[PDB]
Amino acid sequence: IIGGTESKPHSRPYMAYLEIVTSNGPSKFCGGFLIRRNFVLTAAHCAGRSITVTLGAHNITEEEDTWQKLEVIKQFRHPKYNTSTLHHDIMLLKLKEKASLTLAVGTLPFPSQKNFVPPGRMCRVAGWGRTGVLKPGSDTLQEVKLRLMDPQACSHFRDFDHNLQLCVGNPRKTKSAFKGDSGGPLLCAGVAQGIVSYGRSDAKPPAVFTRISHYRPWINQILQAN
Ligand SMILES: CC(C)c1c([C@@H](C2=C(O)[C@@H](C(C)C)NC2=O)c2ccccc2)[nH]c2ccc(F)cc12
Ligand SMILES: [Zn+2]
Repeated sequence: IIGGTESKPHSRPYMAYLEIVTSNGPSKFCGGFLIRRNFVLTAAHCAGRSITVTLGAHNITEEEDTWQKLEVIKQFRHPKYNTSTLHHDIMLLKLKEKASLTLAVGTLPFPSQKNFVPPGRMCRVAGWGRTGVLKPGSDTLQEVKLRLMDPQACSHFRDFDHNLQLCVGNPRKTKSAFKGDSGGPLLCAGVAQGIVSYGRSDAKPPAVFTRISHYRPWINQILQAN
């Protein structure tokens, strides 16, 4: 998160910190959010050979009783995810066991309605990602308020599409999500409407988020079958 504030500790109890293992490199990191006691939603590009989820964290360098380090048994990447266009950048992780409900750990379930969210309003995103182009990931959970933009604002991303994705962040400000924040939720009036996907390498906003409403049928299909 660039240009944000430190979250009040444990104030976003659905937030998940992902450590991703691959065969031929060191650990990589993403965000995510708990939508059922045994399911975390995140980005498809955060997939790997294996993943560990930490719930209940604020400062990710300091072990505490709120932590739950949970095993992932299976990864469900969207079947149409495309590594060139980055369309359909969404994935569900099934946990080996159901998480414990505490003050610091709880689900963010979707409401019944899945209305298409138009441009104009302010939304909030949180993560442990880089705080600048040349700065490491944050030790503490950070968050920032961003403007939902008209789709033409993201035209320079040649594979952006308005039906699939949200365009997020006023170009006149530095405020943005960045590397390490991918997979985290964008909340508009307390309701998850987007998932951090990608942006420019120089972190100039706006950035591109997966539009959750488009994928509600697919999410439901996976949850009901597993
Ligand atoms: C384009 C790039 C600057 C970028 C990324 C990267 C990236 C991650 O997400 C992590 C992952 C693989 C552990 N390491 C990376 O290099 C990316 C995105 C999509 C596909 C592959 C890689 N994420 C962003 C999030 C917000 C943003 F504004 C920009 C970016
Ligand atoms: Zn604590």
